[PDB]
Amino acid sequence: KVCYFTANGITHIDYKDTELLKRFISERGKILPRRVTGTSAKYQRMLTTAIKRSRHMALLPYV
Amino acid sequence: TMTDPIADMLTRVRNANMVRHEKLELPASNIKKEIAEILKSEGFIKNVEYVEDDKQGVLRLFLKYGQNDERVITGLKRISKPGLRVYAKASEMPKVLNGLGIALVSTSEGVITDKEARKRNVGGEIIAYVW
Amino acid sequence: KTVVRKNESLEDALRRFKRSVSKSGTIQEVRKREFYEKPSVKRKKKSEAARKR
RNA sequence: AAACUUGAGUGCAGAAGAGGAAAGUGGAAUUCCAUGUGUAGCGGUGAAAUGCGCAGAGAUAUGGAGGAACACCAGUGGCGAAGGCGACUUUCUGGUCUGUAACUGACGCUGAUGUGCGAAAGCGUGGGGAUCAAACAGGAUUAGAUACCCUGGUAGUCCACGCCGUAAACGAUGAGUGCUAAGUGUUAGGGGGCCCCUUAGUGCUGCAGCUAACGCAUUAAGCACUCCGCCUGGGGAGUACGACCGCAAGGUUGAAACUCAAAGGAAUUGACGGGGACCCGCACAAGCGGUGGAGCAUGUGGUUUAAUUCGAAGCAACGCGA
RNA sequence: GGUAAAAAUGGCAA
Ligand SMILES: [Mg+2]
Ligand SMILES: [Mg+2]
Ligand SMILES: [Mg+2]
Ligand SMILES: [Mg+2]
Ligand SMILES: [Mg+2]
Ligand SMILES: [Mg+2]
Repeated sequence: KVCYFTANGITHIDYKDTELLKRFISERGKILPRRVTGTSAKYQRMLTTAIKRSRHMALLPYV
Repeated sequence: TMTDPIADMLTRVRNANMVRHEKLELPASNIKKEIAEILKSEGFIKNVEYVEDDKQGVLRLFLKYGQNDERVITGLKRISKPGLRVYAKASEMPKVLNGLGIALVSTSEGVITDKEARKRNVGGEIIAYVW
Repeated sequence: KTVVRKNESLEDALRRFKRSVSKSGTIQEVRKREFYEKPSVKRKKKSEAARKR
């Protein structure tokens, strides 16, 4: 697949940007693997810290 | 780090010769140029070119391969080493492959072959054997 | 949560339920943590299973 | 003695990271405790039982307490000298890579003795204790079962500060440097037109060369030079003694008498397996009729005898030579 | 996911 962040020229992921993050999480709230999404290695790391930060602030669910 | 530039030169020649490369390039030094000149003079190598580089210079050696791709240089060996220096007297000068090969000797009369050393009756450090 | 659709069989709903459970992978997780596997063993299983994948 | 910039550093501009230390903040789950609903089991195994429950268990709902570990992400992915390091946040702090070419100008490499770090178990002092779990106790299995399996369960597992100093601490591969076909994936960059080139890692495949063979192969076990550590048949023995270190456990160093002609590595052909695949055969299954029990015939063993002639001995001797 | 449980021993030569 294609990396969204590379394609759309997004270099920073905000944990506060819930709408973006919801696309990269499953229906159970599980973080999606980068194979399925097509996210790059560098951005899988960025996104994932953001999801964990968002879950801390109850913007996104743990489950 | 690099400890024996001469030994490196001979290994580069050995490695390129094994794979039958036409030419090889190495960092230059006065001793390495002299060794190269003897090899051309003795017919082991075709040609030696020197290129100024603003560092230490570059030597380009062209290797000789006989008909049927037979290699003119069969082997090279470093004799005197940084770990153990080897010297010989003119009387004791070694013959390599019973005169079929050569020994490169550093003498007060310059870097020369074993034959010249016996002729001039001057001994010195045995740099390498080439056969 | 699978919810039975209007004019849909409970058995048909059961098919949907089974598939959702499979995607969740809750069954997969349960089996892994039945017995303790030493740290080195866990790492090996992760690698070779990925090698299969 | 005087130069030089290629090695090695420094500056400058970028890059990624579970590198380390200390605070703080989460969510899932386990255990326990408290109540509500509710009922005759639950739990466990090959099968059981011990156990738990009927003094209301288990289950279900809600609340509280506490400890430990951080699903997904997650990848021959990343980082670190090694041991190791995986929730998130902040503070302090180490290293590495790319580009550039300001600067310094061989300032380097290795490294005995030293000196530090060093999984796990263990030890000391204090704290903590959810889970798991040596010892230990039941239950079971068994010829026995000081085990495997089951129900429990203490140290320990956790934290702090000291000690210990060892692991198949492994890539069973010391460090440095250069050189030697390719193909393909991936991590962090750089450059030029998705493609090409390039730097440093990390995998797979594969020449030359190497190797006893297996294999290794620019991440060499190839070709070379420097320095260090280490080996010289097996056992006795990593034992004894001495020394040093340790609270202890032990660690480090480390023989000999005596004894043997072998120990070993790799590969090959077989055989075998409570290994696998695929196939058969009255092998089993599905059936029918028997033998083993009775009387008798006959062979054999044994015993007996003057002699009980000799031969056959699991299947493949025993109504067999006859 | 499984899994049936138990399942000991056998002189050195040639
Ligand atoms: Mg410990
Ligand atoms: Mg137990
Ligand atoms: Mg050791
Ligand atoms: Mg590479
Ligand atoms: Mg009868
Ligand atoms: Mg036997």
